[PDB]
Formats: sequence, structure tokens, C-alpha cells
Amino acid sequence: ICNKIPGLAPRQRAICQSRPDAIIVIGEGSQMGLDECQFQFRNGRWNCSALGERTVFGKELKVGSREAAFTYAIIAAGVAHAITAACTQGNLSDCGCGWKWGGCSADIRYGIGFAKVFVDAREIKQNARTLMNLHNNEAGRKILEENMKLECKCHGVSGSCTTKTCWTTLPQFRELGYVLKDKYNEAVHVEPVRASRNKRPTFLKIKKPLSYRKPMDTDLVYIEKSPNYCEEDPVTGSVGTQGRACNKTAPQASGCDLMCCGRGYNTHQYARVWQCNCKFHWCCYVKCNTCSERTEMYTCK
Amino acid sequence: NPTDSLYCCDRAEDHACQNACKRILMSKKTEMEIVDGLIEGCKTQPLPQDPLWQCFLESSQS
Amino acid sequence: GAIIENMSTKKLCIVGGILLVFQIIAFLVGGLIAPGPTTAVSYMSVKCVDARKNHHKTKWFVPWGPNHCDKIRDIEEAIPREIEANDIVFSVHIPLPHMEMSPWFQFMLFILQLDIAFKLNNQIRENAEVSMDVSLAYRDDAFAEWTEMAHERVPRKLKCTFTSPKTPEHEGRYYECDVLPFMEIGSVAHKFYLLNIRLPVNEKKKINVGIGEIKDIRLVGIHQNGGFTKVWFAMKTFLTPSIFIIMVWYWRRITMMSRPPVLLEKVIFALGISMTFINIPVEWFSIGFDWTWMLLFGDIRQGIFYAMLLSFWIIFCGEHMMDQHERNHIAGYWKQVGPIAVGSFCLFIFDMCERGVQLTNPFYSIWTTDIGTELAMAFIIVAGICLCLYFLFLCFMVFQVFRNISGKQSSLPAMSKVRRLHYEGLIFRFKFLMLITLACAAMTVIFFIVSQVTEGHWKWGGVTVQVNSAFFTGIYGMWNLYVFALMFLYAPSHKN
Repeated sequence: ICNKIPGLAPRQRAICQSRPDAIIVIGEGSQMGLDECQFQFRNGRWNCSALGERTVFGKELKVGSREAAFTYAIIAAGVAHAITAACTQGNLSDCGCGWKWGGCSADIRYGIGFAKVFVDAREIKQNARTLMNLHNNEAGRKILEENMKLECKCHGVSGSCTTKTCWTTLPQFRELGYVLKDKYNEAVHVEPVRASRNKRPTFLKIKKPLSYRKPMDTDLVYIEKSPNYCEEDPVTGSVGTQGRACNKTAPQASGCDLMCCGRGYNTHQYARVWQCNCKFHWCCYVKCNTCSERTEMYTCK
Repeated sequence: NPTDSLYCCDRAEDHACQNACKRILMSKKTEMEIVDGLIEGCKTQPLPQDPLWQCFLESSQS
Repeated sequence: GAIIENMSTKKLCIVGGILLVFQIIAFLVGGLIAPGPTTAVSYMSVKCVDARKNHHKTKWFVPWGPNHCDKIRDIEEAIPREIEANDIVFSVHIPLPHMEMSPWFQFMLFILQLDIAFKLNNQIRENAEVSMDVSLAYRDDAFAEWTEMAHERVPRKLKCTFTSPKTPEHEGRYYECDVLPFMEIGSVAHKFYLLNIRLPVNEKKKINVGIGEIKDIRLVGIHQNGGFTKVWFAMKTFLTPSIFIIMVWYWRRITMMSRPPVLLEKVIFALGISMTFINIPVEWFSIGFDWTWMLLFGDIRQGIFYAMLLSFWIIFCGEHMMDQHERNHIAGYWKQVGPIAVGSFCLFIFDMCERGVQLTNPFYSIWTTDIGTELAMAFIIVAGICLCLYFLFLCFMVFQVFRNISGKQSSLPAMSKVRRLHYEGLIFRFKFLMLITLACAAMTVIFFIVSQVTEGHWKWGGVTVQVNSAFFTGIYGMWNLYVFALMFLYAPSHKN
């Protein structure tokens, strides 16, 4: 059934045929990772979109730059987060579990163990790009593991901490997206390592001076220089900045002067509806009128 | 039973996929021709993010 | 006098070695056999939707499985569908799919974690208070109807703070709200539990208005592992006959003597009676009946033992003063035993207010309202003051006893032989029991600290040892052996 789904390795498709329901959740997680990447880079010249066909893991990057590192890290983190959250929601029944003796094993370990193997199974080939890819996926999983919130409650003799329980919770994915954005702002350059006997690269070490150590497992790692991303070029996968909106102001990466790479801006009276002034409840439908005055949206030429 | 799963694209966003659903399911009797017909019918590769294919894959277990 | 005065060092060391072997066994039982004391399972509530079918009768919304509700994946989807509040009902099925709850889980403890999103025009008010409408049901098998256990309005005051700047660029991020104590019962007799939470809105009355913008309601269920309960019951079933044998022998040794019992031996027997009351596995009846009061009863037993032990220490110190002392009447100890009684009464009243009212309302919590918090904190503070006074009195009594001991040792060569051995026996008894008691207390405190700060288990070899459960089993066996050695060694010795 899913043997035709684009962008999966043969082992990934075998796993898909094994358990249809896990694939739904993992696809939702990959989509969540891609959506978070696109929200984080909404104002950037590279809006986390690439020239290519749609896959479960989005359009793949033809250059191994910092953008690809962040994309793969967020994809892996989203997959693991979705697996764990679906397990805790009751959407997955085989997850975790035993129950009457030991209270069942942890959820996060199951989620990470499944997501690690499946996501890394896409790396069918072996190349410096592949080692970078595996490093970035592992970094995403490690950063997701770091951001788990630990909570404890005491329920001892009366309310005392004679006996207290501690449990971990998944971080809400926007916070993890911000953390991975911060990590992306400090990604490290690398080249692979090669020896006479092995004849192929096994691991990777830092390019940047003052050090030659292996990059830390929680660092986002990239091997290729980043293009300008505002010129349309299929050899590099850049979609170009043409047609994208801009704020026509000084702030970095948001102004038309920086968005359009010197080509200027085109504007028109857009007049957004901008519905406002509602009597909000804690959720759900409320009645209110709209206040659409005017706007002139500037877009790159 | 392909007919028993005809409800899956009531979740679909496009009416074109729904019309492709009804035409293929009441016109085709084999699953591989059915899936090729769907992908050529509303021009989208099977993706676990699409609610239509989500319903199809989920109901495949039932 | 006591037996320990007459035992040779060899026999005393043999007894110590036997007790050490039993203590090692008591630690290893919980370290290896037990699976850990407690388990926390986190549940994501499923946002069921009322299509206005709950007109008069209480329909039950099942999160999953057959007859599952018309769930909403993301609460934003309610707006296009014209779904409003008072219709969305958060539903949780307490055992995760293909699992059952059993009486071996000695209790159920639930808390909430509201996921509230930030929004400039929908911020949490200054003193926002969520007022839930909580309904709970139990079911014995997967085909019967849900039977309503409780239906209560549960108000909770919010304590939420937003770290990121209150900017439109940061809309959608969650508040860092604290956990809300939800409910607790002392019995898990029923296999499946369904919990329905509503958030009705009436902005005219200011109910659930201004409480922010809730995206999700996470719930965490804490219960005692069935394996740990089985280990605990096996340990108690072993300990109870031993303490009964020791108590019968001790009472025979007391009564079959030429004098009425002294105060110290009565206090030792009372401590033994309290520890027997703890050892008796009356909890092994909770597995067949729906007794919700088991938590309160266990708390009362533990408090009784703590009070009796703390009273025994001061009675021992008072009785072993050599000069102008050894008044064998309990009435003379009101100054130092009184703080223990007052503190125990205050803690008992606090527990009756907190865990006693919950029998009639499982969702009750004394800290929900300000005045209840004042009462609970006043009782706890008075108990702490009583404990501090007791500790000061205990240190004073120990120092005075040692002063009298040092004064006595100067004149030991001067008295007759019988008085010489009598006073040397008193000195040896006090020193021995003080050393043993300090060692036991220090070990208890150290292992309690370790259990608090450790991860929860330690890996060595091909097995992992449970530190939390080893702490419980080891300390329980340690104090059982402390009582056993106290009763065996300090019983009167025969003379011939």
C-alpha cells in the first residue's frame, strides 16, 4: 500500500507495511517539524522551503549547509515528539507494554528508540553528507531529551516528601523550535576523516581553527557554505526571494532592502480583513465584527 | 473491501479528490489500479500527512 | 536489671551479627525483588465535543475504543464548526488501552497540568480561578455501562507566569503554570475509570472567564506498583509472627518477676505494641473490599509509631538519670512528653482536614482556599514548634544524663560491689542504646536523603537495584530489628 509513498528507504517502507498506524503518527511528526521550521524562518530569506517534490520529510536540501542541519534536526525531534505524544494520548496501544508488576516502562525511551532507527534508516548511502545527516538527527533527538520537564509530587505520610513520584513531560514543540533555532545560530563547520586502511570516512571533525575535536553530539553540524537563497537556482535548490513579502524597514532580514537582494519591492493596496475586538472566552466560537481599514503590502520584485 | 472504505475522503480537503474517490471505487475492483487512479485523479502522491491517505492507511488495519 | 548488663561481649556480638544479617536481607529484598515504590502515567485528555445531546441525562464520553466521542485534534478547529465552550468536554480513560487497574495498586493520585496559550487580548487575569465541572465513573468489564462515582465542581486558583516578552511575536507560547492537585482515593478496587472534565462559561457570574486560553489538559496518574505491594505484604507477613513471638516472650518475662513492672519496661512494651500494630497486614483486606479509608488509617498508624518512639527516647533519658531521679511515674514527664502529644494532635487534625474530608469528596484539597491554607499552615507550624521544643528537651536531657554519668564514675571505686555493678550496668545500657539509636537515626536520614536526591535506581552488573524501594524496605526492617533488639536486650534478667 505505502510502497509508492515518496522519499522512504526500503527498510522504512518495510516498517511502514509492518505497522500502518505508526506511519500516520510519524508523518504527522515530520509535518510538525517542517511546519516549525517554516515558522522559525518565516522572516528569513530562506523560508524553509526548497525546490523539489513533496515528501514525508519535505524537499531535501541539495547542499549540506546549516539550513539542512536545522531541517533534519527538527524533523527527527518532531518524529520522536509525535511518537511519544501519540503514545501518551492513547492513539498507540502497543506502545510501552508488566503493568501490574512494574507499572510498565517509560514512554520517552520507546519513542526515542523507534524514531532513532526509523529516521536514520533513510540514510541508505554512505558519504560525508550521510555522517553529517546522522549527526544532525542525533543532535535533534538529544536536544529533545534535554528539554524534557521533570516534575515531582510528594504524597508521603500526610503530604510530606517521605514518598514522592517523579515523571518527565514532553516540551511544547515551539520551545524546542526556539532552542534549535538558537543552536542553528551557532552551527559548526566540519570535514570528514579518512585513513589508508578504512578507505572510507567513518566520522567527522571540526573545520574551524583552535580545535580539532569531534563535534559535540548536541551541536548542529554542517559541511557546505550557505548560498544566498534569494536567487532561483535548481542546482542548489534555492527557490529565490521573488514574490515574498517584506516590511520595508530597517530590522535585519525583514526589510525589503535585505529580502530582495537589491531588486526593490512591489506593493499594492491589500486591505486585509483583520477581524478584531471580540469578547474572547477561554476557547472556541465567539461573535464579533471586523475592522478592515487598509494596508499596502510590499513584496519583492 | 474498497467500497467499505469510501468514507475516507469525507476528510479530504478537495471535492476533486472526493469525485475521484467515488468514480474509482465504484469503477475499479483492484487495489493497485485504485491507488494509481487516485494519485492520477487528484494529482497528489500518497502522503501520511494527507487526511485522505491517513484514513486509508488507518482503516487498512481494521 | 536488663539482660544486656549480663551478656558477655561474645554473645552480644553474635546477636549484633544476626541482626546485621537480617538487616542486609531486608535491604536486599527491596533492592532486588521489588520493582520500585510508585508509578506515574501521564494522560493527554481527549477533547470530546458535545453536539448538544447532553440535554438532561449524563452521557459519558469515551476517549477511545468503541463508542468513542467526536474528538477534536486541535482545539482551534472548534471555531469554524461553531462549537463553543460548555460543549467541549475533556475525557480521560484512566487505564491506557488494553490495561486494567487492580486492588494491588493501593491508591490513585491524579493531578492536572493545564496547557494555556499566551495571547495579548486573552491573557490570564490577575487572580484567575478555573472552576471545573468534574465527573468520574468506574466500570468492571469492557461491556457494562459506566456508573457515576462522583460529580463535583472543582475550583482551582491559577498560578501562571510567562517568561518571554509579552509581544505579538511570542503569541502561542505556553504559560509556565504549576501543577494542580486534583484528586486521590485510597482504593483502586475497580478495573476501569472514566473521567470527564468540563469548563462551563458564564461571564456574567465570572466563572471560567479570564482564565486565559487553554489548549490542552494533561493529567498524571500516580499509583503504587503491584509488585512493590506484593513485596511489602510478604515482608509484613514475615515480620508479624516474629514480633508476636517477641512480644509474648517479653510480656511473660515482665509478668513472671518478683516486682511490678517499672516505667521503662512499660514504655518498651508500648513501643512494641505500636510496632506490632504497624506490622499487622490489615491492608491485605483492602484487596477484597472497597475501603477508601486505608490511606488515613496507615497515616494514623505511622503517626502513632512516631509519637511512641519519640516519647520512648525521652522516657529512656529521664529514667537513666542516676542522681535524684528514677521516678517510675509517667506523670513526671509531662514537660517533655507534652510537646509530643500536642504536635501529634495538631498533625492528626491537619490530616483529618486534608485526607479525612476527601472521603466524602475525592477532589477536595485544603489548600484550595486561603483560609484553609491558613489553618493547615498554622497546624503544621505548631507541630514544628512542638518538634523543636522536643528536640531541645532531648538534648538537655542527654547532656544532663552524661553530666551525672561523669559525676558518678568518680565514686565508683568507693561504693560496694553490688552498687558498683549496678551503676556500671546503667552506664553501659544508656551508652549502648544511645549509640545504636544514633546509628539507626543517622542511617535513616542518610538513606532518606539518598532516596530524595538519587535518580531512582542504580545499575550494576546484569541487574539494576531499586534505591527508592530498598530505602523503604531497609528502613522498615531496620526499625523492626531495633524494636526487636530493644525488647530482647532490655527485658529483666533472671538471677540465680
